Amino acid sequence: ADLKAFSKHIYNAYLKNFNMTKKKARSILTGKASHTAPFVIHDIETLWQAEKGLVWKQLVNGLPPYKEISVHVFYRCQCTTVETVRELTEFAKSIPSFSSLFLNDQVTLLKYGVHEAIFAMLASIVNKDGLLVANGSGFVTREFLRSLRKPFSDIIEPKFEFAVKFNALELDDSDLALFIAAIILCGDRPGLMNVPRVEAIQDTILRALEFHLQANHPDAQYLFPKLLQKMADLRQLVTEHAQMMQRIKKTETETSLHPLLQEIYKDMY
Ligand SMILES: CC#CC[C@@H](C)[C@H](O)/C=C/[C@@H]1[C@H]2C/C(=C/CCCC(=O)O)C[C@H]2C[C@H]1O
Repeated sequence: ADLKAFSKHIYNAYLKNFNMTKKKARSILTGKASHTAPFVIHDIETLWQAEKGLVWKQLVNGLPPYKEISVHVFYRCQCTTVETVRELTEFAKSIPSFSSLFLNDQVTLLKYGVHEAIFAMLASIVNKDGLLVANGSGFVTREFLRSLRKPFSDIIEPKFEFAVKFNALELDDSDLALFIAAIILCGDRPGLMNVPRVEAIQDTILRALEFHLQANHPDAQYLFPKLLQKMADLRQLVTEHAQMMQRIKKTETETSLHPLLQEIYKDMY
């Protein structure tokens, strides 16, 4: 009922939009669902294998042209992000009263929120040693990712470090549903036209989040305040990311940038 039912509705919408969940992820990582472990991408050879059947099963990968391993992997990174971006924008449709905002504000919230939510959800498919890809059929090593040349390794690490530490909060999927909603309904995004409307919606989300957290984690006293502090850390993450992506565009001109991502980075901060 009410906050309880609100929390549940957002959760259901989450389940409907993201097919890889933390639950699934952990089930694979610990070896529970598995029998056969994920194929591991940890170098150039294995990355090649993974794309020809074991992880990605397409004859022609559909990626832009690349002349080196670092750029190739970065194209994979962009593909994942775009995937999650699409799911986020569809998930936002189930956020009560979101779709009724000015179109320009819907755009603004998502332009400035998807990366924060993606970075929060990243912890879900991560451990300290690497991360799941392609609905858990693949597993890419942290090590492999750190071996890419700058600026590509540099762009990846901070997110990796935030993801691993974020896991210390022990959130589950029904917690994450509300958290990502609260992320998207942020009132301080540059260029919002009707801040009070956006903030009233976020308020309803924040109320249910505090509600759900205490219901779902009775023993974790300061979970709510801790989660809210993560919002600031996510902001700093994306703020740095925008500078990194601007530098990619200026000093890695041979690196193709997905047009949806370009649209996001455009005039971003
Ligand atoms: C091979 C391989 C691999 C591992 C990846 C495919 C893994 O599947 C991707 C994980 C990426 C991380 C690395 C990032 C790079 C930023 C560039 C794009 C953006 O603007 O997001 C951002 C993180 C978000 C997540 O989608």
